[PDB]
Amino acid sequence: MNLTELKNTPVSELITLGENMGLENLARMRKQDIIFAILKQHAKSGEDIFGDGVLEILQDGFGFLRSADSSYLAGPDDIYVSPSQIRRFNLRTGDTISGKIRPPKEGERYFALLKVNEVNFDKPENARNKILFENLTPLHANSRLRMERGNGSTEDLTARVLDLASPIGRGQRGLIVAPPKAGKTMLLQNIAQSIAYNHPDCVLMVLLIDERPEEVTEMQRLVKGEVVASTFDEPASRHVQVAEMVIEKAKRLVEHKKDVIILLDSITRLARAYNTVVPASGKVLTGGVDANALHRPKRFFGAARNVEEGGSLTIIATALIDTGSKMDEVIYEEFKGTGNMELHLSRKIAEKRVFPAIDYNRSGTRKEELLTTQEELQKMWILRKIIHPMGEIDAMEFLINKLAMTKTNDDFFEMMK
Amino acid sequence: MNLTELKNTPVSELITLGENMGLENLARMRKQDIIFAILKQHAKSGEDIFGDGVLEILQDGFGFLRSADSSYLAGPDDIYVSPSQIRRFNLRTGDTISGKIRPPKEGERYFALLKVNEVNFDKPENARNKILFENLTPLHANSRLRMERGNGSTEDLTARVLDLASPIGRGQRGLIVAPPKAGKTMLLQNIAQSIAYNHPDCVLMVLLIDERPEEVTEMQRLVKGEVVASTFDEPASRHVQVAEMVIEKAKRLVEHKKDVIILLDSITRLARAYNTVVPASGKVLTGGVDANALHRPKRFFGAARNVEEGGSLTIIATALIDTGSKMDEVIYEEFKGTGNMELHLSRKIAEKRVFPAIDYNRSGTRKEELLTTQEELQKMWILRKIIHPMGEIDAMEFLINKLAMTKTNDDFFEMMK
RNA sequence: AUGUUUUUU
Ligand SMILES: Nc1ncnc2c1ncn2[C@@H]1O[C@H](COP(=O)(O)OP(=O)(O)O)[C@@H](O)[C@H]1O
Ligand SMILES: Nc1ncnc2c1ncn2[C@@H]1O[C@H](COP(=O)(O)OP(=O)(O)O)[C@@H](O)[C@H]1O
Ligand code: BEF
Ligand code: BEF
Ligand SMILES: [Mg+2]
Ligand SMILES: [Mg+2]
Repeated sequence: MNLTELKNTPVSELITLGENMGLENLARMRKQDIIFAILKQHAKSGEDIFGDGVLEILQDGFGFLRSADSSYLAGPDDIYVSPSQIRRFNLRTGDTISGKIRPPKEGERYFALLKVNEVNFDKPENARNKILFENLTPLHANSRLRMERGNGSTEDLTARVLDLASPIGRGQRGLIVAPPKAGKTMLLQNIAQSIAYNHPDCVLMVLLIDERPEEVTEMQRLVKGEVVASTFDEPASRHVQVAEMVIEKAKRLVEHKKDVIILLDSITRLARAYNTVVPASGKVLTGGVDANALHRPKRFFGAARNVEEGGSLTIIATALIDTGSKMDEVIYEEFKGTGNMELHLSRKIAEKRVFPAIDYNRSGTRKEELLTTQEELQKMWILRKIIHPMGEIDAMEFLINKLAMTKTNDDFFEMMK
Repeated sequence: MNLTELKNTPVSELITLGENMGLENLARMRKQDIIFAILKQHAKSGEDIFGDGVLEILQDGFGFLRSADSSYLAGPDDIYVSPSQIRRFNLRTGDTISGKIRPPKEGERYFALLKVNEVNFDKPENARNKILFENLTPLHANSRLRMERGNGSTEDLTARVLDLASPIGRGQRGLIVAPPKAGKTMLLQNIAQSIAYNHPDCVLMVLLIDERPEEVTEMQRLVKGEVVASTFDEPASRHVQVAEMVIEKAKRLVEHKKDVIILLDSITRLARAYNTVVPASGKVLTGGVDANALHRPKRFFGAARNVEEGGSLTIIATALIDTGSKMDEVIYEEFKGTGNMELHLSRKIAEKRVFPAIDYNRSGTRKEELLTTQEELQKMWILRKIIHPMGEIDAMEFLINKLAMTKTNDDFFEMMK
């Protein structure tokens, strides 16, 4: 008796099971209400019920166990967590809790937690003694997260160009700067697919705030990982809540020496949401940005770091420029002094239908010698010195024509000499 | 005895009928008052009266049935809908209701609804069980909505250029960016005529907010569809109300697997209206735009989506640029990074009296391979690569001179090779 | 109202 197991079951089988259990007509009923009635009827027989979810401690002291399939939205099937157990096990926002639950009695509206069985997918004896995320020693990117497929596919050209322009390692904090209508969607899809193919052990999390739902359901059915999104039909409060829950879960996972990867596509939208939810202080800067509005996105971005004791946190955010709004322009570069990695995309190259439209000149990675060998770094330096004199479109055409001849970049580097 | 039937009748016949029924002199009376008196006299004999309209639920709990011929304006002949029936049939704003009505008794001012016969042009048993619009899975444009006439007319050149620049499919969410005095009116007229000619099965709705009455009555007598407009003589409150009613009706139609097409021509004017009706919060951004003013137009724009279960919602809005106001430059923009189709028009080409004055270079459609075949996409790519080096005016002249030689674009593509 | 917008290189 698990909550996620009943959530994955279809509607027809749940209706059939409820009709066999002998309850009210479930055809004219919601799936969540059907599951609730089935759990009630199964607990009336004396059997136990189990559930799971991410903890969201409220300001009063209690909390609930949000579900991932609903993008951490307030649902009727949330498991109530008393503050006594929180104080007894030192629980915090983001801790994954899995234990026995019971249906609400007369006068209650949510399931109660009796005994916790597993904390953060581990024993509670290992979670009671742990080092906080704020005390971990940061470090630079040491492990190399190669994005090249290696299967010789035609779509691998984007990953090869990305590796030649800006290699990505564990704990990297980069930025994907690109004007609208440049190809950010396809680039993010390719990055997510390459991460899921090359490094399936890492925890991939794609955050899409204030996006077109069709794109949400497309990304959810395309990438092999977790997708937490919030369409534009929701207020900025839900955006802030989702961002906080995601970053808290990422911190709790990193605290257990896990490799978390966050592919953010709405850093600008997140900053707009934070500027909308912040109370007015009577002081407005140039472009309509509050003085204390960028602090929360600043911390959300800076949360990414590489841990020496174990694990890492990678955050790749895509910033929006040339959107016609001065607020986004002020945000983007305020954040430019940030992202230890900038991958610029050119609109002029995208208009020529030359995919990918990557600005190789302005791209780059700091401390790239820690992720590449000596000969590889020398070859990349020679390639950059050869590409720099040529124009952007000409350099992109040259790179595409030279990478189409071979499958691996090593052969291209060997033929360049 | 139908309301719309009496509304379509002329004034002279209604006056004659009222004089034959033996009532007060109807020559010095309004047509609506004449219809009201005729309905009263016909109901005094014991016969039944029927009406219809779009439901507009008020904040208190009751509602009225607005009429389409009055642009959903508050009229004396609105049918009152009690909240009891709303609670009994789960009615919402936008549901088309058609049932028996009765004249108001002593102390009443509006017609009452006794029994509902048809809901959303369908049986109530099919409307009681339905999936909300917020739960439908979005998708990209799959079905091709070809705009080419095919009759070899001289006006078909605009549709041919539009198809070669940006093909339109079901569920598309585009933008027509053009400075003033460019030819937006003729272009919108041609688009509406091509939609009514090629795809007469789709529900066409043209929304004109804050425009001149002459243009309104011109569009109403030119296109073959529904025209809901609101001239500048009305406050922004009526603009917001009309936009809400139109989008709610569109959502209710899409919920019944219908293909709705909305040709918006005032996205900038709608954003200005929303910025005017929003209460001041003491925080003004660059250009005079409120922080929470663009949220409602953002949702109105993002409502457009393609449904996998059935139906679609297409919204083609025309944004205004270079109007001398910085608010529109932020308002029209901020919207640039939202849609997935931009059809730019050049003022320099319009000054040369070269119609249509379309910027073929900056135009385009994302995921265009889902609406065109392989050979068609290759021919469009070759045409774009040939047109790109030439200047805007030169490319437009070349395209016009090459399309004037033949009737179909297939012959042009075959002759280009 | 100052900042924002005006405003840019
Ligand atoms: N690698 C690519 N190959 C082919 N087309 C692409 C590629 N990247 C982008 N595009 C085209 O650009 C359009 C928009 O790209 P997108 O990633 O949505 O840009 P952004 O996210 O910056 O708005 C897509 O619909 C696609 O047709
Ligand atoms: N396809 C066309 N053919 C001929 N003249 C046109 C065409 N499109 C626009 N025009 C001219 O431009 C004028 C204004 O066009 P309009 O569509 O009103 O531009 P906008 O809507 O951008 O203000 C029209 O009065 C018309 O004379
Ligand atoms: F319009 Be893109 F997604 F920035
Ligand atoms: F003056 Be146009 F209608 F934009
Ligand atoms: Mg995008
Ligand atoms: Mg116009």
